[PDB]
Amino acid sequence: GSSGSSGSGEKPYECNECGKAFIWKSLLIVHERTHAGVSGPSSG
Ligand SMILES: [Zn+2]
Repeated sequence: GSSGSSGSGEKPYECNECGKAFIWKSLLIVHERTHAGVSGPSSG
């Protein structure tokens, strides 16, 4: 059972890459980009 009862998600927009949230569309656009080869292979 998940007795959490918490977690935001009342935004009309929500990134698809990560799943972030933004009350405005633009905010989501200028964000989605962040998922464009911003960093290299930080694992292995
Ligand atoms: Zn994102």
